[PDB]
Amino acid sequence: ELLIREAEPKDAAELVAFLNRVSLETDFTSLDGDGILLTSEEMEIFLNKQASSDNQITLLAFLNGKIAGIVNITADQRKRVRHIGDLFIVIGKRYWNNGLGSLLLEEAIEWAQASGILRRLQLTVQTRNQAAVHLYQKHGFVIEGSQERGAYIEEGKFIDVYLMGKLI
Amino acid sequence: MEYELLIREAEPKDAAELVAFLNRVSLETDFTSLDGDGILLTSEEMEIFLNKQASSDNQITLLAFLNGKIAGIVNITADQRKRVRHIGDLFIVIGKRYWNNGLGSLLLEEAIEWAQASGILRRLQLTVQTRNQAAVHLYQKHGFVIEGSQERGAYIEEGKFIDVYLMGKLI
Ligand SMILES: CC(=O)SCCNC(=O)CCNC(=O)[C@H](O)C(C)(C)COP(=O)(O)OP(=O)(O)OC[C@H]1O[C@@H](n2cnc3c(N)ncnc32)[C@H](O)[C@@H]1OP(=O)(O)O
Ligand SMILES: CC(=O)SCCNC(=O)CCNC(=O)[C@H](O)C(C)(C)COP(=O)(O)OP(=O)(O)OC[C@H]1O[C@@H](n2cnc3c(N)ncnc32)[C@H](O)[C@@H]1OP(=O)(O)O
Repeated sequence: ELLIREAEPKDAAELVAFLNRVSLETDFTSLDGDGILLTSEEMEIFLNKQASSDNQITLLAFLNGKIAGIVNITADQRKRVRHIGDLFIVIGKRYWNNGLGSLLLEEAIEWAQASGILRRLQLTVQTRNQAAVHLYQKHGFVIEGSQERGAYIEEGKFIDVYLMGKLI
Repeated sequence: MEYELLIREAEPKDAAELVAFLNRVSLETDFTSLDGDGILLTSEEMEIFLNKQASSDNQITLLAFLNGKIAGIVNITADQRKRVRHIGDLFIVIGKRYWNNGLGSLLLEEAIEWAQASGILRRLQLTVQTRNQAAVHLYQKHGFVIEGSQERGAYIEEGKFIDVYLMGKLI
């Protein structure tokens, strides 16, 4: 049983818990053992901001009533760049490779298309993170550049990232 | 041929003049995310930003005063998580009136030297509109290479999307 819907402030405590869990599952994102470093009350503030924002959104995936994944679009408000959404997605490791990430990413893209503001979606992905690269390409993201020392892992060493975007 | 030059780290006391300068340059070009709305920060809010930059070991704001007035700024910004703590996002702007006299280069080099000495930053980066060739040139001169380009990186002229270069330097 799977529901995908937009985050509500009542999800804050459980979202913080989810993000601290996934922070310990991999080193593919900026999240590390220090976790999300946000209180449930800070996260409420965040989720309210996202919900009222015309060019930003947090969508949550629930598996039998518990959050199993999140996709985030954030965006700057200045007119130069307000049409650009920066994407972030993470799925609980035990649920990988069952299509949740594609489901969530497709919902995000649909929302972004409907927004009327967002005309570009983008992100940075570690080149070694081939699952992410493949998923993003599958949904029409292209590799737009590659950057040396785009990330630091394992207490020394530096690794490369790709930049990826999709026009909408 | 006569002038007075000071280059130094910004202090909270500079807040009002720095707000004034950033509002000035935001009206001179549409080459950066600055626009006619201006910097959108009061002198009081800038004073906070400026305390943080001075108090942070992987960030900095450097000012150039020409004849006692701010003529240019270089800004290094950075996240604090260890995944990305070594990456400084660079921003430079010079008053149009003072372009092509070497001021941009002096500031860029000072910023690079600080970044090198910090012991934390191992990469500098920015994005630059592909049409902003003065900027593309200035950065190449100081060892930045083009790592990519992004369609719709910027929106101008109420309806025109344009491309940006991703540019980077290892330090
Ligand atoms: C800024 C950001 O978005 S953060 C970067 C992305 N997030 C992360 O890296 C966090 C950790 N990882 C995750 O949360 C997940 O593994 C995600 C988000 C990458 C993928 O979530 P999932 O729900 O597993 O995705 P889903 O099942 O829809 O699809 C995975 C696809 O990758 C493929 N895949 C899995 N592992 C690999 C691999 N090592 N190499 C290539 N492809 C792979 C699968 O075959 C599948 O493709 P298909 O549908 O064509 O078969
Ligand atoms: C993220 C960011 O940094 S923002 C992007 C940069 N900032 C901006 O676009 C804001 C508006 N522009 C400016 O502030 C300035 O014009 C800057 C910062 C780009 C340059 O600063 P200046 O003080 O003019 O730089 P400086 O005089 O040291 O060097 C200018 C160089 O570009 C050259 N130049 C000037 N116009 C052009 C052009 N159209 N095409 C190519 N080169 C040019 C000059 O010849 C000189 O190069 P050289 O010394 O090798 O001959």
